[PDB]
Amino acid sequence: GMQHPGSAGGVYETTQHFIDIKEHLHIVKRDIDNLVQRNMPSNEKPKCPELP
Amino acid sequence: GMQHPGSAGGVYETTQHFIDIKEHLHIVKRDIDNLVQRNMPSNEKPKCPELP
Repeated sequence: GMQHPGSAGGVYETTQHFIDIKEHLHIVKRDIDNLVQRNMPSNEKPKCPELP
Repeated sequence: GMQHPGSAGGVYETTQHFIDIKEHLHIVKRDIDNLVQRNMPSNEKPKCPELP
């Protein structure tokens, strides 16, 4: 009964889901890093023009 | 063909895979915190220099 053929895939589909989530979390990680790098609080405080 | 299916290590595979998502999620979660704590309002204010 467990040896007869049937619908297959409960570990193989499972592992493919693990890779897809890891890829999606990597894309989210990269997009957060790009947004953070575009919001740099460097040593460039707002240069108000000096009065003549 | 039951006690020796050649897929016992899959039991060691999938659960390990779970930890991967957790780690990745944790990384992503940390990044989200590194965004959120950088977008929270603060008592520090962009004080423009006072006019003489």
